[PDB]
Amino acid sequence: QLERSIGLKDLAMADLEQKVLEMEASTYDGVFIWKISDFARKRQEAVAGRIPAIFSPAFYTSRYGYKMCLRIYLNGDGTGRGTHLSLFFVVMKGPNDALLRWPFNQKVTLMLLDQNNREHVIDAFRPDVTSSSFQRPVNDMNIASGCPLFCPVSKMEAKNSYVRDDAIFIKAIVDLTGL
Amino acid sequence: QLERSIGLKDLAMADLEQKVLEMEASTYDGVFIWKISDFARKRQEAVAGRIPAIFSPAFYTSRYGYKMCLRIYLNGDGTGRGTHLSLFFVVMKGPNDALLRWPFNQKVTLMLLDQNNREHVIDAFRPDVTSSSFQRPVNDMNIASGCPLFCPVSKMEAKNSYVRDDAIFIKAIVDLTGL
Amino acid sequence: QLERSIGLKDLAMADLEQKVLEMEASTYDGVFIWKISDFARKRQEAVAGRIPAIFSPAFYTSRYGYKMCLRIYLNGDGTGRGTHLSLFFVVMKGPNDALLRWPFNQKVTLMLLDQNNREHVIDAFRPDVTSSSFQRPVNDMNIASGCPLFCPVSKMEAKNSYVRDDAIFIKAIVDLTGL
Amino acid sequence: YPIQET
Amino acid sequence: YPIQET
Amino acid sequence: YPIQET
Repeated sequence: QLERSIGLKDLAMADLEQKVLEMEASTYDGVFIWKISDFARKRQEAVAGRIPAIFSPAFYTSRYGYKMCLRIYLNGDGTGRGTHLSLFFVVMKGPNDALLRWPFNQKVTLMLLDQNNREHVIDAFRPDVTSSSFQRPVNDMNIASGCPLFCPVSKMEAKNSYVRDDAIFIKAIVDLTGL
Repeated sequence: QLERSIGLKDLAMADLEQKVLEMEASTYDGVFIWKISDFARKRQEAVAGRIPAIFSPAFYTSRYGYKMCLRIYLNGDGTGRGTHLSLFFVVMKGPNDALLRWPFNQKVTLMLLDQNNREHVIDAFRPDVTSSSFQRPVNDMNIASGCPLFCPVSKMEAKNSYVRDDAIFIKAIVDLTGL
Repeated sequence: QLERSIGLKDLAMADLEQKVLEMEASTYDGVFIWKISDFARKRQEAVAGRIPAIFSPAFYTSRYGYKMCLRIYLNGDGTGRGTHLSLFFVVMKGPNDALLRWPFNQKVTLMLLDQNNREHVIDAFRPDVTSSSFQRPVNDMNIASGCPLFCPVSKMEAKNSYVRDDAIFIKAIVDLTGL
Repeated sequence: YPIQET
Repeated sequence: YPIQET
Repeated sequence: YPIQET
């Protein structure tokens, strides 16, 4: 029984440490910057098919607003499978969802930052209020929605300004108009 | 012997989980929304007299301002014992108390939110500067002060819009005028 | 294996407990208030030469801006050794450094607060953009830079308004002009 | 006027 | 117009 | 200008 408690406390720690990790990243003004380090390795795991996508830490539109996160496929998804970097927006089940207006209807802007401040890969969209991706969450996360053809897998190949020090920066901006 | 040391850690980690939980809730603009889940059970524990009151997580007027929290009695307190929901405001001992002006003299507004955004139970008050509830804290928490007859226990009984999904939302707004 | 397993976990905890201690102190508007408790002992450990300096928790100019902290020598450093309280500013290695402009070029104002809101010890400075203290961090922390002769060790002697309840407050203000 | 808890 | 993940 | 720590 004593040996058990050991293996148990070890995981309970990973969760708390993960919860602290999320905490350090959450923002509450609708502007989020996601840093993905160890890019090469993660990019490989995606091409290899071992880990197709990664979720970013959660962020909010306001202190008690919508809870959201991003989901990225380093080797593309659907119509961008294998050819592009696919970036999606995710509406998460929030603590105060009962106090918010549904469906989610805020404009979202996704960006792959040029670490030379040059040409930033940018794309935006307005939610389709009839889509399940923007209705009030029933599960932890709604179906991700966004850009399957966000960025050609070549625009971030060998010598480019998006990947630097084996890390990339994704930025999201959620318009707060009407909230 | 080794069984003792293991519990030691498990306890310490429980505390850390509590602290992180606290931070996840603190705000610094004087506006606070408290979500009380598992309401029916908590309501019961109060009627049964086993747990008369609950303290909310702490919140602040500014990053280095007053530290405050709320205290609720799901089955009333004092003149409202057994007939009303009693809601109070609490001035807590803050780290920066030495830098703040005393006694606390900010207007406070307490609310029980209608989850149908219709009729919110609202009440407000201005501190009685001679009350010990607003003197600079000597202990962790000053004597709570507020509304003993905030809301009739019938307003949130059975079929109503305040209790939904077995949870209610309390909101506090601390006027920042003069700070 | 027991002394080994239980041993490692204690370190990871110290870290997590540290990360969490940092987070609750960090601000993101360039204004920081550092509370130093147990002053008498800390002051002594500096005079005795066991602990010459202390680093404050980190703070930022914006959510994804520069990471900074302060370093104090309760018994002076360099030209202020033994005669003054020396206070320095520190540019730390930030998560988003690659996205920021270098060298660091923001005006910094340091203050030792009078707990009687009377006369605050104040000094400010503009970075020397060619100094190593302000180039992009290569290690965790760049060399601290600031005020070796911030405050005479006598000002905060016996009967004064800076030390109260065995604690002092240091405040830093980082001008955000241009960011 | 605030009323203190009992 | 957002496209859902598959 | 700021003076570096020693």
